[PDB]
Amino acid sequence: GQGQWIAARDLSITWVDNPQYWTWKTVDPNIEVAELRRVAWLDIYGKIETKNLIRKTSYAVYLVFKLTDNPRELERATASLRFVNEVAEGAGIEGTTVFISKKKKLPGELGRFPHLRSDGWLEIKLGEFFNNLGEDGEVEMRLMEINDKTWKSGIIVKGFDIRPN
Amino acid sequence: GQGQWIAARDLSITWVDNPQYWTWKTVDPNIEVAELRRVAWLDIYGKIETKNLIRKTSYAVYLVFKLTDNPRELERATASLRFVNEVAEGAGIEGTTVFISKKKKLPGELGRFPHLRSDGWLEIKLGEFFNNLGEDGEVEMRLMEINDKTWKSGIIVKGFDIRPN
Ligand SMILES: CC(=O)N[C@@H]1[C@@H](O)[C@H](O[C@@H]2O[C@H](CO)[C@@H](O[C@@H]3O[C@H](CO)[C@@H](O)[C@H](O)[C@H]3NC(C)=O)[C@H](O)[C@H]2NC(C)=O)[C@@H](CO)O[C@H]1O
Ligand SMILES: CC(=O)N[C@@H]1[C@@H](O)[C@H](O[C@@H]2O[C@H](CO)[C@@H](O[C@@H]3O[C@H](CO)[C@@H](O)[C@H](O)[C@H]3NC(C)=O)[C@H](O)[C@H]2NC(C)=O)[C@@H](CO)O[C@H]1O
Ligand SMILES: [Cl-]
Ligand SMILES: [Zn+2]
Ligand SMILES: [Zn+2]
Ligand SMILES: [Zn+2]
Ligand SMILES: [Zn+2]
Ligand SMILES: [Zn+2]
Ligand SMILES: [Zn+2]
Repeated sequence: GQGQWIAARDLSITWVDNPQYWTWKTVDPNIEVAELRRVAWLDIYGKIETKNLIRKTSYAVYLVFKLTDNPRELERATASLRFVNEVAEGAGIEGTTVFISKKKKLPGELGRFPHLRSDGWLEIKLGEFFNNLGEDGEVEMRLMEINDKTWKSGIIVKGFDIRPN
Repeated sequence: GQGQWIAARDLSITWVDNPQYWTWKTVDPNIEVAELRRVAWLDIYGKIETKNLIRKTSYAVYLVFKLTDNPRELERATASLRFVNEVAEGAGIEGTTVFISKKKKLPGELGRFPHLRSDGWLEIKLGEFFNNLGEDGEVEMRLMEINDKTWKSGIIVKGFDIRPN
Protein backbone atom coordinates (compact mmCIF):
# COMPACT_ATOMS: atom_id res chain seq x y z
CA GLY A 1 0.00 0.00 0.00
CA GLN A 2 1.67 3.23 1.17
CA GLY A 3 3.82 1.10 3.49
CA GLN A 4 6.67 -1.38 3.10
CA TRP A 5 7.00 -5.16 3.29
CA ILE A 6 10.09 -6.97 4.57
CA ALA A 7 9.85 -10.65 3.64
CA ALA A 8 11.34 -13.15 6.08
CA ARG A 9 14.28 -13.83 3.73
CA ASP A 10 15.33 -10.18 4.14
CA LEU A 11 15.10 -10.07 7.95
CA SER A 12 18.04 -10.82 10.28
CA ILE A 13 17.08 -14.06 12.03
CA THR A 14 19.92 -15.60 14.00
CA TRP A 15 20.54 -19.31 13.22
CA VAL A 16 18.00 -19.16 10.40
CA ASP A 17 20.44 -20.62 7.80
CA ASN A 18 21.31 -23.65 9.90
CA PRO A 19 18.80 -26.43 9.07
CA GLN A 20 19.06 -28.01 12.50
CA TYR A 21 17.22 -25.01 13.96
CA TRP A 22 15.11 -23.38 11.22
CA THR A 23 13.65 -24.74 7.95
CA TRP A 24 13.03 -22.55 4.92
CA LYS A 25 9.82 -23.51 3.13
CA THR A 26 7.92 -22.33 0.10
CA VAL A 27 4.18 -21.98 0.72
CA ASP A 28 1.16 -20.49 -1.09
CA PRO A 29 1.20 -18.02 -2.85
CA ASN A 30 4.82 -18.96 -3.82
CA ILE A 31 6.49 -17.21 -0.84
CA GLU A 32 9.52 -18.29 1.28
CA VAL A 33 8.84 -18.47 5.04
CA ALA A 34 11.04 -19.54 7.94
CA GLU A 35 9.81 -22.26 10.30
CA LEU A 36 11.54 -22.51 13.66
CA ARG A 37 12.28 -26.12 14.65
CA ARG A 38 14.19 -25.29 17.85
CA VAL A 39 16.38 -22.38 19.11
CA ALA A 40 17.49 -21.07 22.56
CA TRP A 41 18.28 -17.58 21.20
CA LEU A 42 15.29 -16.37 19.20
CA ASP A 43 15.86 -13.00 17.56
CA ILE A 44 13.84 -11.80 14.54
CA TYR A 45 15.28 -8.41 13.60
CA GLY A 46 14.71 -5.75 10.98
CA LYS A 47 15.82 -2.20 10.34
CA ILE A 48 14.47 0.44 7.91
CA GLU A 49 15.37 3.96 6.81
CA THR A 50 12.79 6.65 7.50
CA LYS A 51 14.22 8.80 4.66
CA ASN A 52 12.29 6.47 2.29
CA LEU A 53 8.90 6.78 4.00
CA ILE A 54 6.11 9.27 3.50
CA ARG A 55 6.67 12.34 5.69
CA LYS A 56 4.36 13.52 8.46
CA THR A 57 3.04 9.98 8.93
CA SER A 58 2.74 7.56 11.82
CA TYR A 59 3.71 3.97 11.01
CA ALA A 60 3.13 0.67 12.82
CA VAL A 61 5.34 -2.39 12.38
CA TYR A 62 3.91 -5.91 12.66
CA LEU A 63 5.55 -9.33 12.71
CA VAL A 64 3.49 -11.63 10.45
CA PHE A 65 3.66 -15.23 11.55
CA LYS A 66 1.91 -18.52 12.12
CA LEU A 67 2.14 -21.19 14.81
CA THR A 68 2.51 -24.94 14.45
CA ASP A 69 0.36 -27.48 16.26
CA ASN A 70 2.67 -27.44 19.29
CA PRO A 71 4.46 -24.14 19.94
CA ARG A 72 6.84 -24.38 22.89
CA GLU A 73 8.26 -21.72 25.19
CA LEU A 74 6.65 -18.91 23.21
CA GLU A 75 3.75 -17.91 25.44
CA ARG A 76 5.49 -14.54 25.90
CA ALA A 77 8.28 -12.75 24.08
CA THR A 78 10.02 -9.38 23.91
CA ALA A 79 9.08 -6.85 21.24
CA SER A 80 11.21 -3.83 20.52
CA LEU A 81 11.03 -0.81 18.23
CA ARG A 82 13.16 2.30 18.46
CA PHE A 83 15.05 4.92 16.53
CA VAL A 84 18.66 3.77 16.32
CA ASN A 85 19.92 7.27 17.18
CA GLU A 86 17.90 7.30 20.47
CA VAL A 87 19.82 4.42 22.10
CA ALA A 88 21.76 5.73 25.08
CA GLU A 89 25.33 4.47 25.35
CA GLY A 90 25.34 1.18 27.23
CA ALA A 91 21.57 0.68 27.21
CA GLY A 92 20.24 -2.79 26.35
CA ILE A 93 17.41 -3.70 23.98
CA GLU A 94 14.93 -2.25 26.57
CA GLY A 95 11.74 -3.79 24.98
CA THR A 96 8.28 -4.77 26.10
CA THR A 97 6.56 -8.05 26.89
CA VAL A 98 3.95 -9.28 24.40
CA PHE A 99 2.02 -12.55 24.04
CA ILE A 100 2.69 -14.85 21.07
CA SER A 101 1.27 -18.34 21.64
CA LYS A 102 -0.93 -17.66 24.66
CA LYS A 103 -4.62 -17.18 23.86
CA LYS A 104 -6.58 -14.36 25.47
CA LYS A 105 -8.49 -16.10 28.26
CA LEU A 106 -11.08 -13.66 29.63
CA PRO A 107 -12.02 -10.33 28.05
CA GLY A 108 -10.39 -8.42 30.95
CA GLU A 109 -6.95 -9.91 30.40
CA LEU A 110 -4.33 -7.26 29.69
CA GLY A 111 -1.48 -7.32 27.21
CA ARG A 112 -0.73 -7.21 23.53
CA PHE A 113 -2.05 -10.30 21.80
CA PRO A 114 -1.76 -11.36 18.16
CA HIS A 115 -4.70 -11.54 15.85
CA LEU A 116 -5.74 -12.95 12.48
CA ARG A 117 -5.03 -11.14 9.21
CA SER A 118 -6.99 -11.27 5.96
CA ASP A 119 -4.31 -13.58 4.56
CA GLY A 120 -4.85 -16.13 7.35
CA TRP A 121 -1.53 -15.25 9.03
CA LEU A 122 -1.27 -13.83 12.51
CA GLU A 123 0.36 -10.52 13.29
CA ILE A 124 1.64 -8.88 16.48
CA LYS A 125 2.39 -5.17 16.65
CA LEU A 126 6.04 -4.62 17.50
CA GLY A 127 5.66 -0.86 17.87
CA GLU A 128 4.72 2.48 16.32
CA PHE A 129 6.68 5.58 15.30
CA PHE A 130 6.11 8.97 13.76
CA ASN A 131 8.06 9.85 10.63
CA ASN A 132 8.44 13.61 10.71
CA LEU A 133 10.85 14.81 7.99
CA GLY A 134 12.64 11.51 7.35
CA GLU A 135 15.75 12.96 9.01
CA ASP A 136 15.69 11.10 12.37
CA GLY A 137 17.51 8.13 10.90
CA GLU A 138 16.76 4.43 11.03
CA VAL A 139 14.24 2.47 13.06
CA GLU A 140 15.10 -1.01 14.26
CA MET A 141 12.52 -3.51 15.54
CA ARG A 142 12.61 -7.14 16.70
CA LEU A 143 10.78 -9.97 18.44
CA MET A 144 13.16 -11.91 20.68
CA GLU A 145 13.30 -14.62 23.35
CA ILE A 146 16.86 -14.99 24.61
CA ASN A 147 16.38 -17.11 27.71
CA ASP A 148 19.32 -19.59 27.37
CA LYS A 149 17.48 -22.23 29.42
CA THR A 150 14.52 -22.62 27.01
CA TRP A 151 14.17 -24.14 23.53
CA LYS A 152 11.67 -22.08 21.56
CA SER A 153 9.76 -23.88 18.81
CA GLY A 154 6.93 -23.58 16.37
CA ILE A 155 6.72 -20.07 15.02
CA ILE A 156 6.65 -19.60 11.24
CA VAL A 157 7.91 -16.20 10.13
CA LYS A 158 6.52 -14.55 7.02
CA GLY A 159 8.03 -11.07 7.42
CA PHE A 160 7.54 -7.59 8.87
CA ASP A 161 4.63 -5.45 7.69
CA ILE A 162 5.15 -1.68 8.00
CA ARG A 163 1.84 0.12 7.56
CA PRO A 164 0.68 3.71 8.03
CA ASN A 165 -1.72 4.03 10.95
CA GLY B 1 -8.75 18.16 22.66
CA GLN B 2 -5.54 18.87 20.76
CA GLY B 3 -3.36 17.11 23.22
CA GLN B 4 -3.44 17.57 26.97
CA TRP B 5 -1.61 19.28 29.83
CA ILE B 6 -1.10 17.61 33.24
CA ALA B 7 -0.09 20.14 35.90
CA ALA B 8 2.46 19.05 38.52
CA ARG B 9 -0.41 18.93 41.06
CA ASP B 10 -2.11 16.16 39.07
CA LEU B 11 0.94 13.96 38.54
CA SER B 12 1.71 11.18 40.98
CA ILE B 13 5.12 12.11 42.39
CA THR B 14 6.50 9.95 45.17
CA TRP B 15 7.21 11.76 48.44
CA VAL B 16 6.09 15.01 46.83
CA ASP B 17 4.01 16.06 49.87
CA ASN B 18 7.05 15.71 52.18
CA PRO B 19 8.88 19.07 52.51
CA GLN B 20 12.11 17.20 53.38
CA TYR B 21 12.19 15.77 49.83
CA TRP B 22 10.25 18.18 47.59
CA THR B 23 9.54 21.91 47.80
CA TRP B 24 6.38 23.24 46.17
CA LYS B 25 6.92 26.63 44.60
CA THR B 26 5.03 29.23 42.60
CA VAL B 27 6.69 30.91 39.62
CA ASP B 28 5.67 33.22 36.72
CA PRO B 29 2.85 33.06 35.50
CA ASN B 30 1.32 32.04 38.89
CA ILE B 31 2.06 28.30 38.35
CA GLU B 32 2.82 25.70 41.00
CA VAL B 33 5.90 23.55 40.39
CA ALA B 34 7.59 20.86 42.45
CA GLU B 35 11.29 21.37 43.12
CA LEU B 36 13.27 18.23 44.05
CA ARG B 37 15.29 18.91 47.18
CA ARG B 38 16.50 15.34 47.65
CA VAL B 39 15.13 11.84 47.11
CA ALA B 40 16.36 8.31 46.52
CA TRP B 41 13.20 7.01 44.84
CA LEU B 42 12.37 9.41 42.02
CA ASP B 43 9.08 8.64 40.27
CA ILE B 44 6.98 11.15 38.28
CA TYR B 45 3.89 9.47 36.82
CA GLY B 46 0.85 10.54 34.86
CA LYS B 47 -2.06 9.06 32.96
CA ILE B 48 -4.55 10.27 30.33
CA GLU B 49 -7.67 8.96 28.60
CA THR B 50 -7.24 8.78 24.83
CA LYS B 51 -10.97 9.30 24.28
CA ASN B 52 -10.44 13.01 24.93
CA LEU B 53 -7.89 13.44 22.16
CA ILE B 54 -8.20 14.37 18.51
CA ARG B 55 -8.42 11.10 16.55
CA LYS B 56 -6.16 9.61 13.85
CA THR B 57 -3.23 11.51 15.41
CA SER B 58 0.24 10.64 16.66
CA TYR B 59 1.00 12.17 20.07
CA ALA B 60 4.31 12.74 21.84
CA VAL B 61 4.45 13.03 25.65
CA TYR B 62 7.06 15.25 27.35
CA LEU B 63 8.04 15.96 30.95
CA VAL B 64 8.49 19.75 31.18
CA PHE B 65 11.07 20.74 33.77
CA LYS B 66 14.06 22.87 34.68
CA LEU B 67 17.33 22.08 36.42
CA THR B 68 18.74 23.97 39.39
CA ASP B 69 22.36 25.18 39.27
CA ASN B 70 23.66 21.99 40.98
CA PRO B 71 21.65 18.92 39.97
CA ARG B 72 22.62 15.58 41.42
CA GLU B 73 22.55 12.01 40.08
CA LEU B 74 20.26 12.92 37.17
CA GLU B 75 22.57 12.40 34.16
CA ARG B 76 20.31 9.50 33.08
CA ALA B 77 16.88 8.21 34.05
CA THR B 78 14.19 5.82 32.81
CA ALA B 79 11.28 6.96 30.68
CA SER B 80 8.22 4.77 30.15
CA LEU B 81 5.06 5.20 28.10
CA ARG B 82 2.50 2.52 27.42
CA PHE B 83 -1.17 1.76 26.93
CA VAL B 84 -2.41 0.56 30.32
CA ASN B 85 -4.32 -2.30 28.70
CA GLU B 86 -1.22 -3.60 26.89
CA VAL B 87 0.78 -4.35 30.03
CA ALA B 88 1.15 -8.11 30.40
CA GLU B 89 0.56 -9.52 33.88
CA GLY B 90 3.84 -9.62 35.78
CA ALA B 91 5.68 -7.34 33.36
CA GLY B 92 7.64 -4.50 34.97
CA ILE B 93 7.73 -0.85 33.87
CA GLU B 94 9.80 -1.72 30.75
CA GLY B 95 11.06 1.82 29.98
CA THR B 96 13.94 3.35 28.02
CA THR B 97 17.04 5.19 29.19
CA VAL B 98 16.98 8.94 28.54
CA PHE B 99 19.30 11.78 29.54
CA ILE B 100 18.18 14.50 31.95
CA SER B 101 21.10 16.57 33.31
CA LYS B 102 23.76 15.28 30.91
CA LYS B 103 24.58 17.71 28.10
CA LYS B 104 24.85 16.49 24.52
CA LYS B 105 28.55 17.25 24.08
CA LEU B 106 28.99 15.43 20.76
CA PRO B 107 26.90 16.09 17.62
CA GLY B 108 26.94 12.34 16.98
CA GLU B 109 26.09 11.33 20.55
CA LEU B 110 23.22 8.87 20.68
CA GLY B 111 20.23 9.13 22.97
CA ARG B 112 17.19 11.24 23.75
CA PHE B 113 18.33 14.49 25.37
CA PRO B 114 16.22 17.37 26.73
CA HIS B 115 15.19 20.22 24.43
CA LEU B 116 14.97 23.89 25.41
CA ARG B 117 11.45 25.06 24.70
CA SER B 118 10.23 28.44 23.46
CA ASP B 119 9.11 29.28 27.00
CA GLY B 120 12.55 28.68 28.53
CA TRP B 121 11.63 25.37 30.15
CA LEU B 122 13.27 22.07 29.21
CA GLU B 123 11.41 19.03 27.94
CA ILE B 124 12.31 15.34 27.70
CA LYS B 125 10.31 13.01 25.44
CA LEU B 126 8.94 10.16 27.51
CA GLY B 127 7.31 8.32 24.59
CA GLU B 128 4.98 8.41 21.61
CA PHE B 129 1.70 6.82 20.61
CA PHE B 130 -0.91 6.77 17.88
CA ASN B 131 -4.48 7.59 18.90
CA ASN B 132 -6.74 5.82 16.40
CA LEU B 133 -10.39 6.32 17.39
CA GLY B 134 -9.99 6.91 21.13
CA GLU B 135 -11.06 3.33 21.89
CA ASP B 136 -7.81 1.84 23.21
CA GLY B 137 -8.05 3.29 26.69
CA GLU B 138 -5.64 5.01 29.00
CA VAL B 139 -2.01 5.81 28.30
CA GLU B 140 0.36 6.00 31.30
CA MET B 141 3.87 7.52 31.40
CA ARG B 142 6.64 8.25 33.91
CA LEU B 143 10.20 9.36 34.46
CA MET B 144 11.94 7.54 37.28
CA GLU B 145 15.37 6.92 38.85
CA ILE B 146 14.98 4.45 41.73
CA ASN B 147 18.59 3.60 42.48
CA ASP B 148 18.38 3.22 46.26
CA LYS B 149 22.09 4.19 46.62
CA THR B 150 21.87 7.67 45.06
CA TRP B 151 20.23 10.92 46.18
CA LYS B 152 18.61 12.70 43.24
CA SER B 153 18.32 16.48 43.47
CA GLY B 154 17.70 19.52 41.34
CA ILE B 155 14.79 18.90 38.95
CA ILE B 156 11.88 21.35 38.96
CA VAL B 157 8.76 19.59 37.64
CA LYS B 158 6.19 21.69 35.82
CA GLY B 159 4.03 19.01 34.22
CA PHE B 160 3.37 16.66 31.32
CA ASP B 161 2.74 18.08 27.82
CA ILE B 162 0.87 15.62 25.59
CA ARG B 163 1.16 17.10 22.04
CA PRO B 164 0.59 15.96 18.45
CA ASN B 165 3.88 15.23 16.65
C1 LIG C 1 21.29 -23.08 29.92
C2 LIG C 1 22.09 -23.16 28.66
O1 LIG C 1 23.26 -22.80 28.60
N1 LIG C 1 21.44 -23.63 27.59
C3 LIG C 1 22.06 -23.78 26.28
C4 LIG C 1 21.83 -22.53 25.43
O2 LIG C 1 22.50 -21.42 26.02
C5 LIG C 1 22.32 -22.73 24.00
O3 LIG C 1 21.83 -21.68 23.18
C6 LIG C 1 22.87 -20.76 22.81
O4 LIG C 1 23.05 -19.76 23.80
C7 LIG C 1 24.07 -18.81 23.48
C8 LIG C 1 24.22 -17.91 24.69
O5 LIG C 1 24.36 -18.68 25.88
C9 LIG C 1 23.71 -18.06 22.21
O6 LIG C 1 24.78 -17.19 21.87
C10 LIG C 1 24.27 -15.91 21.48
O7 LIG C 1 24.05 -15.87 20.07
C11 LIG C 1 23.53 -14.62 19.61
C12 LIG C 1 23.17 -14.80 18.15
O8 LIG C 1 24.29 -15.18 17.36
C13 LIG C 1 24.57 -13.54 19.84
O9 LIG C 1 24.06 -12.29 19.40
C14 LIG C 1 24.91 -13.47 21.33
O10 LIG C 1 25.99 -12.57 21.53
C15 LIG C 1 25.29 -14.84 21.88
N2 LIG C 1 25.42 -14.78 23.33
C16 LIG C 1 26.59 -14.75 23.97
C17 LIG C 1 26.51 -14.68 25.46
O11 LIG C 1 27.66 -14.77 23.37
C18 LIG C 1 23.45 -19.04 21.07
O12 LIG C 1 22.93 -18.35 19.94
C19 LIG C 1 22.44 -20.11 21.50
N3 LIG C 1 22.28 -21.11 20.46
C20 LIG C 1 21.11 -21.41 19.90
C21 LIG C 1 21.14 -22.48 18.84
O13 LIG C 1 20.07 -20.86 20.23
C22 LIG C 1 21.83 -24.06 23.42
C23 LIG C 1 22.48 -24.40 22.10
O14 LIG C 1 23.90 -24.44 22.23
O15 LIG C 1 22.11 -25.14 24.31
C24 LIG C 1 21.50 -25.00 25.57
O16 LIG C 1 21.72 -26.12 26.36
C1 LIG D 1 19.79 2.10 52.54
C2 LIG D 1 20.27 2.64 51.22
O1 LIG D 1 21.21 2.14 50.61
N1 LIG D 1 19.62 3.72 50.76
C3 LIG D 1 18.49 4.34 51.44
C4 LIG D 1 17.31 4.50 50.49
O2 LIG D 1 16.87 3.22 50.07
C5 LIG D 1 16.17 5.26 51.16
O3 LIG D 1 15.19 5.59 50.17
C6 LIG D 1 14.05 4.72 50.28
O4 LIG D 1 14.27 3.50 49.59
C7 LIG D 1 13.19 2.58 49.73
C8 LIG D 1 13.62 1.29 49.08
O5 LIG D 1 14.34 1.54 47.88
C9 LIG D 1 11.92 3.16 49.11
O6 LIG D 1 10.84 2.29 49.42
C10 LIG D 1 10.02 2.00 48.27
O7 LIG D 1 9.13 3.08 47.95
C11 LIG D 1 8.28 2.81 46.82
C12 LIG D 1 7.50 4.08 46.56
O8 LIG D 1 6.73 4.46 47.70
C13 LIG D 1 7.38 1.62 47.13
O9 LIG D 1 6.57 1.33 46.00
C14 LIG D 1 8.24 0.41 47.49
O10 LIG D 1 7.40 -0.67 47.90
C15 LIG D 1 9.20 0.75 48.62
N2 LIG D 1 10.08 -0.37 48.91
C16 LIG D 1 10.42 -0.73 50.15
C17 LIG D 1 11.34 -1.91 50.26
O11 LIG D 1 10.00 -0.14 51.13
C18 LIG D 1 11.62 4.54 49.69
O12 LIG D 1 10.57 5.16 48.95
C19 LIG D 1 12.85 5.44 49.66
N3 LIG D 1 12.59 6.69 50.36
C20 LIG D 1 12.95 7.88 49.89
C21 LIG D 1 12.60 9.06 50.75
O13 LIG D 1 13.54 8.01 48.82
C22 LIG D 1 16.66 6.56 51.79
C23 LIG D 1 15.61 7.27 52.62
O14 LIG D 1 14.98 6.39 53.53
O15 LIG D 1 17.77 6.30 52.66
C24 LIG D 1 18.89 5.70 52.01
O16 LIG D 1 19.95 5.55 52.91
CL1 LIG E 1 25.07 -1.47 10.68
ZN1 LIG F 1 -3.18 -6.15 13.44
ZN1 LIG G 1 -8.31 7.07 33.28
ZN1 LIG H 1 26.08 8.42 39.38
ZN1 LIG I 1 0.31 -0.16 34.32
ZN1 LIG J 1 11.56 23.73 20.24
ZN1 LIG K 1 -7.43 -0.14 18.53
